Amino acid sequence: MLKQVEIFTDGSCLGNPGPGGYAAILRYRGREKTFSAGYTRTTNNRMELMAAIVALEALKEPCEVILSTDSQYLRQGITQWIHNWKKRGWKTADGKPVKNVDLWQRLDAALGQHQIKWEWVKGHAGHPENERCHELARAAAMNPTLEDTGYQVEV
Repeated sequence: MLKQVEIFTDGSCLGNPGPGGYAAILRYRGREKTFSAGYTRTTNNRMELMAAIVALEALKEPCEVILSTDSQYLRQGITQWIHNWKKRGWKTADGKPVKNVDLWQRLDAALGQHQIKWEWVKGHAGHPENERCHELARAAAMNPTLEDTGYQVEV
């Protein structure tokens, strides 16, 4: 087996908000798990978070992970914001809860155990697994079955 855990993720959503979906591929314990699900009313940004959350939550002990995705919102948060958000108690500078706090906190909890190497691939230069996630997420968006309970509307 692979000696690092590999995760690939994608989120898709045409509307803002609209029907959306996520997909993730996880190589863990010598197996390849694939997760995908669609939501009636959500955003692309929230689907990018969900995909990473669901894959990372499947890990049951601390792991060494390489997570690969073209997800720009996820990338922006991890590389530019999450440190500062935690410092500020998950508030904006104007004292309100940060946008998508529900999912950022859930993701933060899911990342806590793991040593993650992030691979920020470009949308047109993904690996086959990135392409597969994208196709899965788009199909999930076209067939939504779940409610994005935590979505709220400002923009």
